[PDB]
Amino acid sequence: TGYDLSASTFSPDGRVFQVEYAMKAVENSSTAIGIRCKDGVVFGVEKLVLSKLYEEGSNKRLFNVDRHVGMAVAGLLADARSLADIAREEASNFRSNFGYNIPLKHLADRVAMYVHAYTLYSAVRPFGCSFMLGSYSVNDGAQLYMIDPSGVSYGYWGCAIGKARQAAKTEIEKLQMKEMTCRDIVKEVAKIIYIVHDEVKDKAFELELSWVGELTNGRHEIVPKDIREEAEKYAKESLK
Amino acid sequence: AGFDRHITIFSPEGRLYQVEYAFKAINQGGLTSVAVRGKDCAVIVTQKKVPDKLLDSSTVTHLFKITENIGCVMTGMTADSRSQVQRARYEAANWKYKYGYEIPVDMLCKRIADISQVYTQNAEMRPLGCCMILIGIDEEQGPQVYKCDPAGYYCGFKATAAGVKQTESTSFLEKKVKKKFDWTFEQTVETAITCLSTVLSIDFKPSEIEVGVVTVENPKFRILTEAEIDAHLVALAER
Amino acid sequence: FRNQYDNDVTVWSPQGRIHQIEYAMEAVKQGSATVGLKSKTHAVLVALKRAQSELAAHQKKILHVDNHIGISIAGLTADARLLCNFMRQECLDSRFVFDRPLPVSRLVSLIGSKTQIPTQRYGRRPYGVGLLIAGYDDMGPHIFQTCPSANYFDCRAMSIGARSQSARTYLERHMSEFMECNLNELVKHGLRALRETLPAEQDLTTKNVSIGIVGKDLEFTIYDDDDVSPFLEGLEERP
Amino acid sequence: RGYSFSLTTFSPSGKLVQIEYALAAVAGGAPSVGIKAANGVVLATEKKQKSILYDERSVHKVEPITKHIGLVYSGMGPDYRVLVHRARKLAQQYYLVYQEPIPTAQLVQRVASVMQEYTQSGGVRPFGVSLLICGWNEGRPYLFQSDPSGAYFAWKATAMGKNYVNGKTFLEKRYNEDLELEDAIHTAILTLKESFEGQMTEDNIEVGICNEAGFRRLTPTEVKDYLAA
Amino acid sequence: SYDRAITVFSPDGHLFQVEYAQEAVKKGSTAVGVRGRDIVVLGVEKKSVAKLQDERTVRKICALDDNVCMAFAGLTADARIVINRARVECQSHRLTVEDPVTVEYITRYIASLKQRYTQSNGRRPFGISALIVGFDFDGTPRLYQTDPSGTYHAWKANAIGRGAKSVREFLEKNYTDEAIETDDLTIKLVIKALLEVVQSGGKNIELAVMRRDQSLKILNPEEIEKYVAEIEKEK
Amino acid sequence: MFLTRSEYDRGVNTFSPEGRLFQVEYAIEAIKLGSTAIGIQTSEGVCLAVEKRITSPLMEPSSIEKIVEIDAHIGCAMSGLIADAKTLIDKARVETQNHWFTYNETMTVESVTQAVSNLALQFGEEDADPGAMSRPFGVALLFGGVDEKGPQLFHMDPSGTFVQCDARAIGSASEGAQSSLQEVYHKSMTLKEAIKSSLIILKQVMEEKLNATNIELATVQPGQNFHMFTKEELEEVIKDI
Amino acid sequence: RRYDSRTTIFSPEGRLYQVEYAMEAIGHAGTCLGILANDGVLLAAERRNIHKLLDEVFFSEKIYKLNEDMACSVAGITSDANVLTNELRLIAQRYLLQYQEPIPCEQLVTALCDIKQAYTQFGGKRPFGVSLLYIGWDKHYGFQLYQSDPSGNYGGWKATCIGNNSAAAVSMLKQDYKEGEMTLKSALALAIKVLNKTMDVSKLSAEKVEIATLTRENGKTVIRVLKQKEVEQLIKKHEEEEAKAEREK
Amino acid sequence: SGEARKQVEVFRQNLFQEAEEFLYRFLPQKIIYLNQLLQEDSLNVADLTSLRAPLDIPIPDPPHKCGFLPGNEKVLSLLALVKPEVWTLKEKCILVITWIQHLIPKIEDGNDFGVAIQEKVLERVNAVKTKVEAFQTTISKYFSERGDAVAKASKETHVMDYRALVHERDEAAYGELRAMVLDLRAFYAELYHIISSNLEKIVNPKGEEKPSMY
Repeated sequence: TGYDLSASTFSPDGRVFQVEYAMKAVENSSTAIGIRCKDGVVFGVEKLVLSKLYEEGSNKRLFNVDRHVGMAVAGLLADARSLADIAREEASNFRSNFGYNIPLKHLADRVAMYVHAYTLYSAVRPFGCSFMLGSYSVNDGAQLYMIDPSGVSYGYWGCAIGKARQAAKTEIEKLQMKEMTCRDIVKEVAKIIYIVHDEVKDKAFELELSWVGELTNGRHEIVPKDIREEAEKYAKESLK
Repeated sequence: AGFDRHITIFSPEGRLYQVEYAFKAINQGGLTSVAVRGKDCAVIVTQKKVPDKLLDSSTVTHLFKITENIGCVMTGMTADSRSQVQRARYEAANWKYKYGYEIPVDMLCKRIADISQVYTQNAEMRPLGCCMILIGIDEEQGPQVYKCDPAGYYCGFKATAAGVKQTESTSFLEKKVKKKFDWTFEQTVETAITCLSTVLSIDFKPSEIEVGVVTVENPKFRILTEAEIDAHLVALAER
Repeated sequence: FRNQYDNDVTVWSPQGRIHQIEYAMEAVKQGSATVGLKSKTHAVLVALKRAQSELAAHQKKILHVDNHIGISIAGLTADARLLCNFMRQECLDSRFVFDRPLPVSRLVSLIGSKTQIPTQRYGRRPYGVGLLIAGYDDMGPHIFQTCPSANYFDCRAMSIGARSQSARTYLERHMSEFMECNLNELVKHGLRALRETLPAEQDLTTKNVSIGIVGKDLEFTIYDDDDVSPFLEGLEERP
Repeated sequence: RGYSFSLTTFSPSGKLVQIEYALAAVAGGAPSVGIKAANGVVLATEKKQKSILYDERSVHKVEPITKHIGLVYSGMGPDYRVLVHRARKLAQQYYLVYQEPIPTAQLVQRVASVMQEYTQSGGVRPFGVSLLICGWNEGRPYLFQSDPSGAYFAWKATAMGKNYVNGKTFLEKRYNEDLELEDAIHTAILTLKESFEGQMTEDNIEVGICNEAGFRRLTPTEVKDYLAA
Repeated sequence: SYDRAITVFSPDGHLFQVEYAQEAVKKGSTAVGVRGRDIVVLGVEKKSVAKLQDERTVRKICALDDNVCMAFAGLTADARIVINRARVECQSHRLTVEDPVTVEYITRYIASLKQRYTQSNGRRPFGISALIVGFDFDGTPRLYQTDPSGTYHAWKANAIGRGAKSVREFLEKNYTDEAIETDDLTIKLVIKALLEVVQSGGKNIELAVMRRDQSLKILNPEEIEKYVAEIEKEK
Repeated sequence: MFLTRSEYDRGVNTFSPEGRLFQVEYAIEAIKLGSTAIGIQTSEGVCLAVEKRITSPLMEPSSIEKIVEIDAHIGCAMSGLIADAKTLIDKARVETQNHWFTYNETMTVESVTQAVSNLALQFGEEDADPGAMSRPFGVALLFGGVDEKGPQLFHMDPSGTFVQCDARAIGSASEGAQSSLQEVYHKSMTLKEAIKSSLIILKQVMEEKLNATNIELATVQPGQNFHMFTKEELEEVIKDI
Repeated sequence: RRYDSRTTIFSPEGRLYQVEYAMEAIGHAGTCLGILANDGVLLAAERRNIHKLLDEVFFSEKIYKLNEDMACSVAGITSDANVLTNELRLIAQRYLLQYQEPIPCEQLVTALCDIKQAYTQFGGKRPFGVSLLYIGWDKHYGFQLYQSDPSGNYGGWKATCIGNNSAAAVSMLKQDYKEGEMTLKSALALAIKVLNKTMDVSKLSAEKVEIATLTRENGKTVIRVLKQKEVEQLIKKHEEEEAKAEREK
Repeated sequence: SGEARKQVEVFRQNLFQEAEEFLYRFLPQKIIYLNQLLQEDSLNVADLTSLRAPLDIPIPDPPHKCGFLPGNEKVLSLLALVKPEVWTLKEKCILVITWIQHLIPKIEDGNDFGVAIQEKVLERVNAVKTKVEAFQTTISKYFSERGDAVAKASKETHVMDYRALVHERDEAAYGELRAMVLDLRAFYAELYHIISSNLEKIVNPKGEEKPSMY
């Protein structure tokens, strides 16, 4: 069947398989979770340590796309770094022309349209990265948006991407995140990240946590190591 | 075979199979959209299904505003749908800039549809798999409903449907137009909801349906609030 | 069969893997091994060069991008020469524009972006050179490896090339000692780690080992055939 | 075999198959009939619609390129609009350069040249619509057909679309060169009647007439009168 | 497998499409060149009159410029393009360096054009091999040959085209300093050689001579008749 | 048990399972189709020798040009497709000249090889320029010259890799000639010994008996510029064999 | 296997099949015949189109006047022909603008043939599938007839026929044409005789043939398409002449 | 030669009329007739034991050629009903196969879609032919097998498996006759369905002459 070879092609039943195949790529990558609470958005990534040789605090999967917005990526990392660059360029342009920090909903849309373009043409493959963007602005509020390789963009109160997406969603679902405050959520994100990690299949993980909110004064920033350490302890204790 | 697999190649019987395959994609979404034109109002209703509780309900919509007075419901692949909406919004503004008056709905469908033919004739791109239904009020011709399909066909209809149950939906609507009674705003909305509900057998609650209306009295496209949708839904059940 | 899905970088496999990129990654294994390690004050690259014939000279495995940055190539030499030129020009550009040595990390990001474009677009093959980049910048000594896949990693130490697992193994066991090591000790540790990659009959010689050292006070220098003699003499005998 | 897929490949036997396949698309198209009377040319086509829901006023199969030239099509509908727009544009370019309405023969040569261009490149697909172009220039009626191949022929009368072969035979039997348009429009409705496969109604058929006055589409009421015969 | 694209190289490093274009030259009409001490003679076989066909239009031997003449074997149309392009260059060199083109410069230019066509897919190699005869400023006679590949070599005498193998063998045995001693003898050698491969007699050979400063002269059919007669009589 | 499927060989820009980029490898095989060329670098100078492979007596021997002068200091012996060599010899000639214009100095043999190599590397569709051959070049060049570092011989291959070689043979009999070269080469040999040794190796590899016409020999001793032995000089050396 | 696609691949045996395939197409086309006579040159073509409901609005379906001094007839894909005829008319007008003299006949043919060769050499375009006969008077070589092929190879022929049953026509012409003795009147007769044999229809309709003659009168070339009455007379004269030979037999 | 074409065209015109007639009348009528047989009680016997036919071979015991052993009458009467039916289907299929083969068009490079519709149908008709031909063979084998088994039983009166085989062979034939009528009914139906749905291409594969591009 030659229907799946290209994204230009459409299968007789109407499905563009190459895009679906690209979505399977994200499942290969490790889980990453983002939860939006009233104060702001907290993102967490379980970063597998493949080798002791690799430096800690490197191979980051959480990128700052602009002062007010942060991106967590899952999927082929190379594409993600490139998508992050597209996002940063778009953010700069919105500031340069419209003169203010990009509204996140718009940013998601512009990046999504770029991602969708790859879906239509046959020369370029669909991007293999699924990413989440989050920002807190006093006027806009706290916003978490996730973009699939298809280019579908939607706003999620809580969201997960990666190998354990289904399992994580069940845990995230029992959180009542809207009421919860940002500091409490960081502990909760860690608990979920620890629960989903499979020790047998994956030897070890370093939790990378980032947050944007009133506490960060609307700047996406890596969680201070004191806060991260406290959370990692809370998580191991909860794992029992 | 091999007659399918490229939009450009024509089948030995001249059927351009890839374009037909795209129309199948609209159905793969699993959602249906119904539009009915009243004497003074045009309404578009679509099924809103939220897959996960986590997703914010506000973000998920198939109803978009091309311009202040034109509204569209796009059924098909979600990503392709957003792409067409942007082109429509760009085209709508470009008309105001160049010609100085708001684009007539028919001309927006014509431009959007013509763009689709280019995709159908050029080899590299794939026909976008989405169908857009536009509702607007033209002062000269009153309310207007137009649908553009992935082929580039742009017919305007008194009432139409797109999606999994389109054929069934069309039959229900056809019976209602044949017994013409004209439609007041309430009836136009009621007919739309009854049609979507009957074909899907859903017995809808306010959350599952998104309804958008354009009226001669208030020409601007408005997406009705859940309460407004509930009021019409309650009336349908009461009578 | 699955012969399909492997022809081009633009085709995603049914299970989410782009095979050509993986095939490109295999190219680094074909090349001779190179080991890079770092100490708080210095970064060292050591390489095992190979020769076509006794009469022929050993190939260059370590190349100088700039005073603060140097690279060791494992894989197709051609891709390396091309990437090195891009890197050299990017560094020269920073000095002309900002009069600052380019942060080593920033250069690796640029090499990644250039490297990724071949992966997503039909046309150029993915670069099949694996590069170890070493430099001292204000942040400190840095050792980074770049895969034929554009992904790049920051490493305390790394060996890329044929039989490089053996070197990675030695490096992991003796890794803690490296941070406080003196330059002679650090190059010595590295020469031993690459020795593991060598076949048992073969031995490190002045001819096949190239050492490149960059540090706060040392501009990247590639000690070559007769200048590796000081570092090699102190080494012991095969375990 | 291999010859069938490419458009730039002549088959052994020197046939460009994709063009032949393209003509097949026109054959599947709704019946269209054109008769050139002495006083005028009548273009008529079936506009059968799947449902009462469709609003007929919205789209017209018979369209006016210029005041005196009008065309009807059989084939892929999206394609007709592209050609019509290019045609309307090509005519306006003639007016600007020569400040005279374009002779019909000239437009058909120009529209056909556009069609041939689409045929040459591999990337594009041949247009799948054939156009019947009718015009009154220099006090003389003219009818022309342009096929997807890029070839224009001049027909006193012809039918394109489903049952074209049978339609042409009926027309050859019923065609008189001295026919006046009022009689001719009747002949055309009869030709379409042969293959309608449904009760013809004013809405089901669209008809257009070209004369000294220029191309006009008979409105539904006028056709109802002609159908009453 | 490895014969469908010019760019692809076969396992064994043979570029097949270029070799196949050389086969095309073999199907073409024979041509022979002999570098005499003071005259260069280029002779080509004529396939047939066809009776109702004017012969002026069909000319294998052409003058690239005053001092350079070319004969071709291979697809006829391609030759007309190469000949024309060479003529533009001859005149362009005269514009750029004010000096008449040397025979080799024209050979190198013609060769580069052909190589350019072989180098990229999307263009087909010109299926022509040519014999370029010319006299240089020193006045040494020069004969060069070119092939669809783009290799140019200088030959004291050579034959391209159908039957080239047979004539070249005849030339190898027949060619000697003694044969080139007389300008008539040189014309006779080419005629004798073409006779070996031409099915008919003198009626089917078109021959031309370029002298030290004289322009190319296509010998009149009668002059050819005289030469064939002298050769036949001597036989 | 034969698995001969291949299917990744055709088309450059395709990496085989095992990452081998076979089209380039096949190009390296092409140089084997070419006539053998042997270069020996000695302190006295670098000597280059090639087998003409003359098909017919009528072809003029001078025209076959497998040894050419890039500049007085550097010369090249090429084996492989003659045509692609002509382009590579030309890039080299222009680059040596461009260096004189820009820097008023003579390019070292290594830089000139790097320069031609850069052109060879472009076959990968590395650049967007239309005028770049898609196929890897099918020629291998041995570049020998006297520079600041003294006599040097660099060998370049269709891949574009270049390396200094004390002695190398490129061509049909390169395997075997190289083996013999390994045994004969000693760093101390004078050019006179090398010329004799190289011609002895060529006589063994060449099918035809060695004659002045069938071989081309050149030397670039430090004082002298590239010199091509004339038939008379060649006759004297061949007689010594 | 298949060395016959893409027009740029020489087959083992060096044959460009796509051009050969194109030449096959001309064979299906309606026969066109040109005869060169001392007084004038004539082009006669068989209008294959015979559908009753077709109109003769144009000056000719298959004879086109490229320039004041030359004309052409086309056999092959009609659409391709329209492109070439437009080009020929432009090429000629360009020569007149530049040199202010009429284009020599061979040159117009050589230039179109060059466009035709290019389409064969470059990869994307199909070789043009038309073969056309050009008739013209040039000061240099007087009256000339040239035939072109999809290959881009052109030739000068005293008489030739392109299209269906071309071979039969050439054979008839080979015996019948008298070199140096032809006059337009005799040639028009030769044309009717050859056309009658080649065409399947027993009687030339006189609406199934188009005959156009180029003659220089008063120092200006005149290309005239013979009107139907003139052709009908020619057919009658031939019918009678052949019948008289049969009556003698 | 024209005369030759005329006679063959007559054969074709006869084949076309007969084939059309067969599709329009014989095939539908036969589907009803064969279904009637399946419904008939004789082919729907509830207890196969009733079908058992007596084998009067002396059973051996510790202290002549067997009396004539007749074939199961029930099976023979059924076979007599089935054997004519099998033959008509084979003949009617052969008429259809010839008609399609006659209609196959002059081999040409393009427009081979119609040729394919015919070729696909020919595959079904070929498959049906092999299945039906096999049915004719089974009828012959049953008589020979029952006979050989009966002979073996008489020669070796002691072995009782030989006796069981004869009874078993008969029961098997009964099961197979029911299946064969069911298959013939289905085969008549399938040919009507494929030919009816694909008739336009099968009768006119190339289609009507296209507009001239020359």
